Amino acid sequence: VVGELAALENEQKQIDTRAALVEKRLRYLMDTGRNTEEEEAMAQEWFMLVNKKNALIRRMNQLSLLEKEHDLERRYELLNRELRAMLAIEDWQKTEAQKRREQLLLDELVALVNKRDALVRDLDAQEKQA
Amino acid sequence: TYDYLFKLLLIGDSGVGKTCVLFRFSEDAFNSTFISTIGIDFKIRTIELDGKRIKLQIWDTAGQERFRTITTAYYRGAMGIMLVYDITNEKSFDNIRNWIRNIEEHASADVEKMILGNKCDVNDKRQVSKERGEKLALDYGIKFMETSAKANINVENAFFTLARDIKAKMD
Ligand SMILES: Nc1nc2c(ncn2[C@@H]2O[C@H](COP(=O)(O)OP(=O)(O)NP(=O)(O)O)[C@@H](O)[C@H]2O)c(=O)[nH]1
Ligand SMILES: [Mg+2]
Repeated sequence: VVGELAALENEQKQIDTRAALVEKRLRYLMDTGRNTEEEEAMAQEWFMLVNKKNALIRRMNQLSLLEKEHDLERRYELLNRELRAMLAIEDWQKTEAQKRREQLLLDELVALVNKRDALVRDLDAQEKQA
Repeated sequence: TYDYLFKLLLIGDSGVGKTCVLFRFSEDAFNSTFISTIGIDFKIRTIELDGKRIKLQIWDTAGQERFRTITTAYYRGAMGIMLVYDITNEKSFDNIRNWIRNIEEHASADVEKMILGNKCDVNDKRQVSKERGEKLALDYGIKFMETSAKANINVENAFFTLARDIKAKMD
């Protein structure tokens, strides 16, 4: 379902490519006074393109944040299951290289939870706005 | 769209049912298998409360002393903490005093606390009477609830309470 994200990023550049032209055409009038009718038409559409662009960036932002979360969750879930199997083995049985790598993995599991907690602070960031 | 963000914390001895309480409340699930928590984790459930939506971030801690240092690092962020014991395990109840120490030593002074006597479905093995639970919590000025994650007794109550209690400092 993440393909929608990529569909949106191509949409955005098309918006930005057309807004690019419109903005130069709208600023082309105005810096002259060449036409002020055609001009409001341009101003009408520029404004339309601007929060079409903004609506989309907001939807993209939430989609990306969702994707990173599902990613982190599944990485956490798999590393948790993994180290459950590892810690379940007695310590007198493993090389020390592996007791030390277990500690590294433990630290890794904690970093993942913190990365997840970062997205939470990130998500309520983007939601103070509307 | 959500309105609020409250960070909660579960602490207590290994085996008292912190994860099951959290899973009941978050996933409406219950595991009979004892799968010990490694270090620290959290879940989010956004609830509908008093005409108003609130997202709760609830941190679940490993009860084993092996992870004690890791877990204590997460205390200062909590807006509210559940101290959990097992009503079928006298020793876990005895340890509530120690866990009260770590809260007051490492959380915010205004952090809101709540003791849960979990596994209140298990009558034949009750080692801690509700009256001994209720009066300990009165003694600490702490709210008290007996819960069962298994029977889904007072879990929603427990968190919905702790959160209305948080909200109440607003308003
Ligand atoms: N009968 C009953 N058993 C419960 C209840 N809550 C948890 N248990 C059981 O008690 C065991 C431990 O629960 P768990 O939630 O993993 O405990 P924990 O406090 O998170 N342990 P840890 O700190 O090691 O991660 C499990 O076998 C679980 O099914 C309850 O309300 N009633
Ligand atoms: Mg647990």
